[PDB]
Amino acid sequence: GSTVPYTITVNGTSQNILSNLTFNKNQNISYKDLEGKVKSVLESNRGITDVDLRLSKQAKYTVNFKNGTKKVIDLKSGIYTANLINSSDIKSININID
Repeated sequence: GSTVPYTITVNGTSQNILSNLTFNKNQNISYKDLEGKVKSVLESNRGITDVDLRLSKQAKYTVNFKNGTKKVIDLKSGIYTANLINSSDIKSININID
């Protein structure tokens, strides 16, 4: 549907990941949904597993919206905001591990 650019930065690596996540256009998704997509590329691109996220000092991602607002999420947390956000409002995502 739509392509959302993202980066993955890890304190244990000089070279950062720069790629695109695919979403269905104009679809409402939860932060739990977004977590699944973020965790998948973390494991595929950097070999960072759920175990590694738990063992990290800090694991988070920032969703930047087209209107200039943003939301920072702690990847270790199991508490999510009913947050239903629309896929088409996402501008970019920055993922950061320790």
